[PDB]
Amino acid sequence: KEEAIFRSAEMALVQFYIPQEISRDSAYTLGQLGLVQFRDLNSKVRAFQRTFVNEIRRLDNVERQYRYFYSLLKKHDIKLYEGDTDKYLDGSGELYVPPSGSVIDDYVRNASYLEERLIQMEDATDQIEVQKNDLEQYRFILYVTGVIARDKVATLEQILWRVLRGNLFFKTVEIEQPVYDVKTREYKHKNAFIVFSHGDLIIKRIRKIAESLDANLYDVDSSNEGRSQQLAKVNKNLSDLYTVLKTTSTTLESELYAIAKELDSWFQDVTREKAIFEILNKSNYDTNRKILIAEGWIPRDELATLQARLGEMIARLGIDVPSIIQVLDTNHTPPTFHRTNKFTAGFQSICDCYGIAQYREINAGLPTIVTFPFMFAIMFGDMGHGFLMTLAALSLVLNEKKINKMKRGEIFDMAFTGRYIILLMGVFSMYTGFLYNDIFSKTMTIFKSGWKWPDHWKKGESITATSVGTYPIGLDWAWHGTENALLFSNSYKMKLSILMGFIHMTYSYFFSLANHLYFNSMIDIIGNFIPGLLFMQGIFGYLSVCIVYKWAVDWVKDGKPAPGLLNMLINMFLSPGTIDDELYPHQAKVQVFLLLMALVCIPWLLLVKPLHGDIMIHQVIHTIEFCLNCVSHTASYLRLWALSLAHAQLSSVLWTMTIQIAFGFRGFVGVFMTVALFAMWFALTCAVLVLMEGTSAMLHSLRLHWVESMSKFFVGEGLPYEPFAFEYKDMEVA
Amino acid sequence: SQKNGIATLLQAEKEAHEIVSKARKYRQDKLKQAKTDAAKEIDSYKIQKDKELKEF
Amino acid sequence: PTVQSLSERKYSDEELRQDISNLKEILENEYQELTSFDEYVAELDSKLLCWSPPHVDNGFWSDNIDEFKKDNYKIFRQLIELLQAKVRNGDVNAKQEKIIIQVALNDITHVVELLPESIDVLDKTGGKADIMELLNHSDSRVKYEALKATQAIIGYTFK
Repeated sequence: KEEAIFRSAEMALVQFYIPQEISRDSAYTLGQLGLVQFRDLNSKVRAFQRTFVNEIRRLDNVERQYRYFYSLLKKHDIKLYEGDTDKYLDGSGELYVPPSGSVIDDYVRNASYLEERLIQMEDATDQIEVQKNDLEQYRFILYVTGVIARDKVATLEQILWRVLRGNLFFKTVEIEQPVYDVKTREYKHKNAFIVFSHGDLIIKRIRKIAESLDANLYDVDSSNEGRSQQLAKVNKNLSDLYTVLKTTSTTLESELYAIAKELDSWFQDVTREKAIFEILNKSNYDTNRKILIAEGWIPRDELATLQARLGEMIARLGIDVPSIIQVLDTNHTPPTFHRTNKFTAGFQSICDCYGIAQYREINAGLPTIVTFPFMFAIMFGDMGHGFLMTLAALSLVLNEKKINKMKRGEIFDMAFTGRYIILLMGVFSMYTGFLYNDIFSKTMTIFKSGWKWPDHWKKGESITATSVGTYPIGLDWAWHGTENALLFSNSYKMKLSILMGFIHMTYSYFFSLANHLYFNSMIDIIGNFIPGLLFMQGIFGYLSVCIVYKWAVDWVKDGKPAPGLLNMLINMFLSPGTIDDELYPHQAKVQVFLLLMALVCIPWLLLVKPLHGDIMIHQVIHTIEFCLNCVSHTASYLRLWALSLAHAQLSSVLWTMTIQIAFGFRGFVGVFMTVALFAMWFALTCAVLVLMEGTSAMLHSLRLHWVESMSKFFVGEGLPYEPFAFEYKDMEVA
Repeated sequence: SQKNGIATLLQAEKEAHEIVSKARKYRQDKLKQAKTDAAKEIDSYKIQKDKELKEF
Repeated sequence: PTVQSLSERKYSDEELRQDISNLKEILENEYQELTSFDEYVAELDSKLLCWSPPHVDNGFWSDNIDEFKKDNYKIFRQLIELLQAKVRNGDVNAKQEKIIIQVALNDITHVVELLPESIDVLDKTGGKADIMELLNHSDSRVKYEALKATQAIIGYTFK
């Protein structure tokens, strides 16, 4: 008992009589329904004068602490561990949820406590890292004492020998293990440096040059007893340092591993209140005011169920005061909605990419669901390429459960929603193959034998064919390989393209009548549809009836001349004096009535609508564009033919010189050569053919629907329907 | 009606404001009356002390 | 903290909001118990200290660090004595004992980091190794506080 994709759903503007006290629960649940928007209210004042500023700022601050958790966690060797559970509940959960409440303030305090504690912990950890790095070189030690990179010791010795013009004692020793120097920021090799001098100024110069050479120094003891005592004190402090670093590392890793389990769910939980308060921001809940009053967009067929859910929550929340809602006088234009399922959501979205529907008009998505795949297929043709792309579509259709919860990225991207679009255009490609009779380029011959070329043939004679019958399903396989095949097929599919295009125009234009009739407007009907329809039929549909009559009569047996393939109308453009080769008795004569009707219709179309300042100026442009679009689009329908023939010829040429040379027949070397040739052929066909040409035809039919069909009836642009809800925020926004 | 609902909400808000104003006025009047009563009781206590002094 | 959170709320009642503000002001005025170094001294006289704002007296008022240092680390010796009495009697799982030990450890960490010269007094008292042993305390809060105190002491002594 709900609406469908037939048109825009029945909109509604209901009035939210939200009690002030229960407002947070009401907003939370109402957003949980994933069913309501909120009309933009009290937006006339700047964004930093809202009543919600303090909760917004504290929750955004909280999201910042959560991001800091995620950043340090990614720095550490640990990841999330509870992503699957949280997303499923919040995605399409029922009316029952565990709302937070004061646990929001609990979360805020918890996050602040966690930052103070782990900031202290990180300061302790890097301070003690500096401490152990300092002592590690000091412990390795045991005049001049110091350590420096082992590779630069030679230059240090040279600069020592040169800085003082004489000589000085020197000693060095390589270190056992590299030291992760803070200045170097890497575990570079090091070596001890020892020198000696007499003067104190020489010692100071040694200090200065060692500091310039990034060589740290230590206060060693010349006396053996003093050095031993210093080493003992260093070890005594260092043992406590190892113990404390081990303990603090254990505590940090334990608490991070514990917090990682809930952090992923905590983020998607806390993301709710940001939206909640941004939404109730529009409600205008003044502090002095009580019984909050607000409005939002709902589907009319869901008012009863949303009221029932709100009452159930109020009973669950214990709020004694009842909740009420009333529908306003919807003077303002409500948004357009389409309760599309996964079967047709892709088609609807692709259709509305051009423009959102009018408030209640006949949404163009529904006819496109089928026309777009078939318009593509009549452009695409081949069995084999369509079949491989249908397999590719199945790759996403069958694994829809898995792919839905895995990042689209650049592997699929917009194809994430294209699983069902590609499937339907693929099955229509199957049909077009049955009716063009070409698995890839090569024609198949299951059906009954067509043209019977004469049974006696010379070695290289030119042989015509006999119309012994009509091939039942599709183009006759006998046409393959013949010198007239291109002409026959091209004439055929020109006429097919123009006929199908005219049928598409008629079906799309009838939608304008349906839309106006649903809106119960008559002047627009009589001023646009009937004149426009009679014009478009009286020229182009008259051409269509011309061509169908032209096939219908067996011309040569009929005896009277057969007009050219696409001749009669352009011959008629001259004058009512039909030149020659009449289609039927008075068929080329009576059509002057249609022509005069159209030419006397054009000024009526020009004047009827304005006759209720710039309305006439708009309507004259409207008539001009109507006629020009009509002619241009009816011509544009040749694009189906164009890419059908392009695909057929490309398939032919690739097949003739990328596969099946049959070289080295019955030879193992020939087997290898044909294996490589087939691999290259399949790679070329897949990549080039399906990707390039299939998406090309996709785009051509897509534009076809966007203008040729849509613009005939779809004019109104309305507001989109974006209700208040979201599934999860596990995308790790930064 | 929508206008009727808005008018009803406005009337409810006005009634709530009137109740709050009546509460504030009652608070002020009670404070003044209790101050007067305390003054009277203190005058009675002073008169009792004066009577005790006269008896003494 | 609950009063502060209520102050952060936006209850739609002028009387209720005024009452919340008055309660918050009263709590803030009562928070003078922290600034009273006499209150900290009294808690020291008590065998068990409580996690009161006095436990943040040093951080909120570093002035008491001088009094703690005075009389040759008198307050530091008193705190070390309290910790040694708690440890030597064990009972680290006792809730009251655990709270007292945690408060003493936090205060000692605040004091020692406020004056590194007290590290020598702590070491002479045996508290330098006592806190290290206490780092393996059963209680998570006790162990964490001991780790913080040891990191403060080790970090200050490393200079």
